[PDB]
Amino acid sequence: GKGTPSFGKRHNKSHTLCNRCGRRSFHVQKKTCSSCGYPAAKTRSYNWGAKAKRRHTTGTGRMRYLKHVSRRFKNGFQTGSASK
Amino acid sequence: GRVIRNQRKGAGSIFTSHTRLRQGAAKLRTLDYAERHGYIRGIVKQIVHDSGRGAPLAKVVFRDPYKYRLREEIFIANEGVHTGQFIYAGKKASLNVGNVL
Amino acid sequence: AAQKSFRIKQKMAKAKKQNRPLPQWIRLRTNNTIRYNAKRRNWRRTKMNI
Amino acid sequence: AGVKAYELRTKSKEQLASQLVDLKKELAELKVQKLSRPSLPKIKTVRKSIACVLTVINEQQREAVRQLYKGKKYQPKDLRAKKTRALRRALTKFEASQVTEKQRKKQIAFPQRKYAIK
Amino acid sequence: VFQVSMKANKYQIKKAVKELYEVDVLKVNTLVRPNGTKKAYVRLTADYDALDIANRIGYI
RNA sequence: AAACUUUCAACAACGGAUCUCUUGGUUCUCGCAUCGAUGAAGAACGCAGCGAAAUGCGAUACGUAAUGUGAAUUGCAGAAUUCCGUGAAUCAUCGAAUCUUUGAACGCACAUUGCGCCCCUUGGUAUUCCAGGGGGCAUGCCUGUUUGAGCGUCAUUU
RNA sequence: UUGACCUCAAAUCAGGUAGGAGUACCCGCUGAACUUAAGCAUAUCAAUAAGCGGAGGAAAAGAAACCAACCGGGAUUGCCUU
RNA sequence: UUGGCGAGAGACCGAUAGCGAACAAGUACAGUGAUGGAAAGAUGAAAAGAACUUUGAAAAGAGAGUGAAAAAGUACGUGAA
RNA sequence: GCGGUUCUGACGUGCAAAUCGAUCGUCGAAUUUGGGUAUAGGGGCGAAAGACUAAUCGAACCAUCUAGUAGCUGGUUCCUG
RNA sequence: AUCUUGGUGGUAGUAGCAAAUAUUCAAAUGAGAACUUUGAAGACUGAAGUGGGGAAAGGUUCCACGUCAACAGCAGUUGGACGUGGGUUAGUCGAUCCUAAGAGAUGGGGAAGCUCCGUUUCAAAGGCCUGAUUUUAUGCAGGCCACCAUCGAAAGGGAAUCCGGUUAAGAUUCCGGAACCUGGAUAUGGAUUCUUCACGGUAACGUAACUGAAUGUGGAGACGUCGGCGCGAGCCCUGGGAG
RNA sequence: CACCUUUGCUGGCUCCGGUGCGCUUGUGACGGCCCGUGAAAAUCCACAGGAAGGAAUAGUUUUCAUGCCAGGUCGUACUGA
Ligand SMILES: [K+]
Ligand SMILES: [K+]
Ligand SMILES: [K+]
Ligand SMILES: [K+]
Ligand SMILES: [K+]
Ligand SMILES: [K+]
Ligand SMILES: [K+]
Ligand SMILES: [K+]
Ligand SMILES: [K+]
Ligand SMILES: [K+]
Ligand SMILES: [K+]
Ligand SMILES: [K+]
Ligand SMILES: [K+]
Ligand SMILES: [Mg+2]
Ligand SMILES: [Mg+2]
Ligand SMILES: [Mg+2]
Ligand SMILES: [Mg+2]
Ligand SMILES: [Mg+2]
Ligand SMILES: [Mg+2]
Ligand SMILES: [Mg+2]
Ligand SMILES: [Mg+2]
Ligand SMILES: [Mg+2]
Ligand SMILES: [Mg+2]
Ligand SMILES: [Mg+2]
Ligand SMILES: [Mg+2]
Ligand SMILES: [Mg+2]
Ligand SMILES: [Mg+2]
Ligand SMILES: [Mg+2]
Ligand SMILES: [Mg+2]
Ligand SMILES: [Mg+2]
Ligand SMILES: [Mg+2]
Ligand SMILES: [Mg+2]
Ligand SMILES: [Mg+2]
Ligand SMILES: [Mg+2]
Ligand SMILES: [Mg+2]
Ligand SMILES: [Mg+2]
Ligand SMILES: [Mg+2]
Ligand SMILES: [Mg+2]
Ligand SMILES: [Mg+2]
Ligand SMILES: [Mg+2]
Ligand SMILES: [Mg+2]
Ligand SMILES: [Mg+2]
Ligand SMILES: [Mg+2]
Ligand SMILES: [Mg+2]
Ligand SMILES: [Mg+2]
Ligand SMILES: [Mg+2]
Ligand SMILES: [Mg+2]
Ligand SMILES: [Mg+2]
Ligand SMILES: [Mg+2]
Ligand SMILES: [Mg+2]
Ligand SMILES: [Mg+2]
Ligand SMILES: [Mg+2]
Ligand SMILES: [Mg+2]
Ligand SMILES: [Mg+2]
Ligand SMILES: [Mg+2]
Ligand SMILES: [Mg+2]
Ligand SMILES: [Mg+2]
Ligand SMILES: [Mg+2]
Ligand SMILES: [Mg+2]
Ligand SMILES: [Zn+2]
Repeated sequence: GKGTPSFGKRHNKSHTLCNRCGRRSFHVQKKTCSSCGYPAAKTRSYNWGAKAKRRHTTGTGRMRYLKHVSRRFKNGFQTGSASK
Repeated sequence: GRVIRNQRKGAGSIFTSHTRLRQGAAKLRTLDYAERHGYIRGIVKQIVHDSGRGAPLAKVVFRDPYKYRLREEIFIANEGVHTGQFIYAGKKASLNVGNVL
Repeated sequence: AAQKSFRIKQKMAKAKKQNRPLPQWIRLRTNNTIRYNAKRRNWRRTKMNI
Repeated sequence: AGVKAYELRTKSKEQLASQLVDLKKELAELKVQKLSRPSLPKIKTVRKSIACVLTVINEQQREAVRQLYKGKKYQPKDLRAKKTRALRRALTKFEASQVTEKQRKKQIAFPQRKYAIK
Repeated sequence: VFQVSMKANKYQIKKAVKELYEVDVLKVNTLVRPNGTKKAYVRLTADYDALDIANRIGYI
């Protein structure tokens, strides 16, 4: 009974969507994401899981602000405007 | 070996007391001036079964000395106490069944 | 699932919009190498896992 | 064709607000027409005009506020220079240049001299 | 029948319709459609005719 | 004898080796020092005349402003060809802005698009109710301001 | 009674500051076992991996409570040696 | 100084190699979850990507044509076993 | 309804990684069961079979240390002299 | 190397495609019909259903139009397929509110630290009422009480809606009619008062109303299970009559 | 009666009973059982109390009637084998 018949009883979710990382890893009863560790302040990561670090690091998303910083640094964090 | 049954009890998970239906902890009144120096009279309002416990409990109501209100205590009923009976608690209460001396 | 959360419904709406074959005119673009929609999903084949 | 921000910068607060509304009206009209027609690409020009006018409005309103805090210690964080968090926490030129009277005296008495070997 | 901002409640839709089309609203019913946009069913009062007003805004 | 089986060749299959290619990898060297409460990294949802992605972006949404270049963009449609110009472009540059919902994430919550309170303002007979618009309300710690508490305690005066 | 002082509070008080990310290298803490010893326990692997805290363009160290025993050297770091 | 940014190189690898990833790759897909994690490059100088005819319900065939070559037809260089 | 005795029946590259048929135990409580909730790996939970803990149990699963060690098994690619 | 990845054979047109009683005739459609549609017939589920709805779960599968390369282990003109669109309307149904087992900040105390404990504690832990003042919706006037965040049920607790009609596809949500609850505002009638805050009835209690702060006390919310008996409803059965 | 009419149009009836260890279900008053006596909170009401305010030519009262305004947000298709 442990196999096929028992797979019929699987219709309750142990995990739902995480607000922080978007994965289906928020454990409903522990109120804790198994992937990113929300709502701990720190993001969960381990040096034993390098491949997991690589899936989530800086550069895997949009950057949004951090992509422009090198350009800003190059021009000495200038302030005003270009003259004609 | 594995942790035996008698050691699992202290973690108190499935071994905690089943308290949903209990009336409250049975306890005498707090020992205050009236009880140290005189007596105070309460009424037995109810005599009631407590789940888990053999003995029935007695809901005794006393007036508050310092505020206009009533104060239900929960006593363990002594054999012979009845609803409506007055109970006397304190240094000067008389030697009758149900009184607190 | 009749009585569903908004968050779940919003994800389902996204999935509705993505469920389409490649627009044909993409194939005509210069240096195009996209042949077909390789991320097409179907309710009978693969579940969304929420 | 589209609006041009150099032309808008001549205009007043009220004129710009009025134009903004005329564009928002126009844009709605085209959104309706788009249902009937197959293709309607004029709508791009009027989206971008709206965005132009709002840019100019905001520029005017910000420069007004920059004038209101001219010279004052403390101004809105959004008008303070961005730089980086670490640069904004750094000692100012003044702070970093401070020396104690003891060291100022030594620095005058005994600067590094210019010299050459023959 | 309008598409309407997902942020819009029934109070704001009533007020917008009165303002944009100079018409009196009796009730607003709304739903969020399966594509994630919000549809509003706006019944006018008996003094106005929906077909006239729709012809003015110019979809027939 | 044929069929059949087997072997070899030619042509045809099957399959994707080989050869040639290479906007990718890898290693070494050189130079540089720049993330975030002024809201980062990361997430969600959106945005194009016609896109599902990748890429870009945030209701100003494959972008707005500024500067440079000097006529494209292109799959089609459309627009434009005063294009001898404050001016094309999925161009380069980038100092001004915009920057939904979030996230350290900060009114309280969150398997909820859940529930508050404060200030200004508009509408509904409105200080008190309901609604719209704008702006606010986290914690620890420092300096200071103000208002206080304690027979801890001094003087003075009952 | 009035005013100090000391100590301790409150405020959406005035102005600030910390947190999270990255983490190659750097400063600490904590801390294995596989393995080697032809077995194995001290030992080794290793004052390493994993875990935790904290920085910067470098960090740390640094102007002797130093080395020496010489005819004495003279902050720290790094290389070649030892 | 196996990270970030900007450069220059090699007796290095040449699509089963080299990073997992030359490509919409940390993607598709699996797993309740931590995690796990691919395959997949090459028509031609140019689409000139086969008008037209004919058989067929059609897919397609046969012609005709384009091209230096369809013994290059998108099931696309070569095309082994 | 819950269970699973016997046929040692069907099936045994299955309808199925435990099913099918008949026969059978129990059927108003130490009953059956949904949802919520608690207990987590030398740990849990056990009317006790070393049972059960996501087809995994006399110590789960995932990653890393780790290419762990092997006196043992298997393989180890051209020619002639 | 039971080597690694990829490809390909013989086996072989073979095992097989046999549970759940069952199909048949004609017409239509169409290149093509054992399998589509209509009609006719024959059967089955037999209300503890193969019927009508929902919860979990799925996520567009719903409905229409077009439509057959692949998929539906035969077929296919059909489809839960393929392409393109349409579609989910609420003061009253849910969520939202409440607390349950439980989960969990803060004050504090542990811990090198990630964090752990604990949930009202060895804390200076708040926020209402009323009049005003007519300066204004904050200080002022008074008073009043002080428990201890928060999360935790789409089956527990819980304010309030019904009928008829309507679509390709929605309906206790739309339309028509007819109601109701909560919050707010508010003035007309009625009632009450010169015995100021109603009268009647021996009484149980009656009535259209009929002042009432702090504070306190009660009630409802609010409860097992089985057994027979009574009563209601819907259904079943049955008489007469009108179709 | 209209007539491949928007799809009509007009008229009639839509009534009166019986029965029960019936079925299903609601409910009442009871009875049996326990070393088992079978949630909590929001929320709503009443009472005790007598604070306070209130008349005469005018005062009180919206727990009586009637009347006015508003009710946001998210779910809602379909399957349930
Ligand atoms: K099984
Ligand atoms: K290279
Ligand atoms: K602060
Ligand atoms: K690979
Ligand atoms: K060729
Ligand atoms: K043990
Ligand atoms: K598992
Ligand atoms: K172990
Ligand atoms: K040996
Ligand atoms: K509602
Ligand atoms: K509920
Ligand atoms: K209950
Ligand atoms: K009983
Ligand atoms: Mg198992
Ligand atoms: Mg279950
Ligand atoms: Mg669980
Ligand atoms: Mg997943
Ligand atoms: Mg709705
Ligand atoms: Mg932002
Ligand atoms: Mg302040
Ligand atoms: Mg080793
Ligand atoms: Mg050894
Ligand atoms: Mg050995
Ligand atoms: Mg050994
Ligand atoms: Mg380490
Ligand atoms: Mg730095
Ligand atoms: Mg240096
Ligand atoms: Mg230093
Ligand atoms: Mg010194
Ligand atoms: Mg030295
Ligand atoms: Mg590769
Ligand atoms: Mg050739
Ligand atoms: Mg070829
Ligand atoms: Mg061959
Ligand atoms: Mg059996
Ligand atoms: Mg057998
Ligand atoms: Mg067999
Ligand atoms: Mg045994
Ligand atoms: Mg080896
Ligand atoms: Mg090994
Ligand atoms: Mg056969
Ligand atoms: Mg068979
Ligand atoms: Mg058949
Ligand atoms: Mg039968
Ligand atoms: Mg039958
Ligand atoms: Mg269908
Ligand atoms: Mg078939
Ligand atoms: Mg076929
Ligand atoms: Mg479809
Ligand atoms: Mg309700
Ligand atoms: Mg805790
Ligand atoms: Mg709650
Ligand atoms: Mg309920
Ligand atoms: Mg329906
Ligand atoms: Mg209605
Ligand atoms: Mg029943
Ligand atoms: Mg429905
Ligand atoms: Mg249904
Ligand atoms: Mg059913
Ligand atoms: Zn997460």
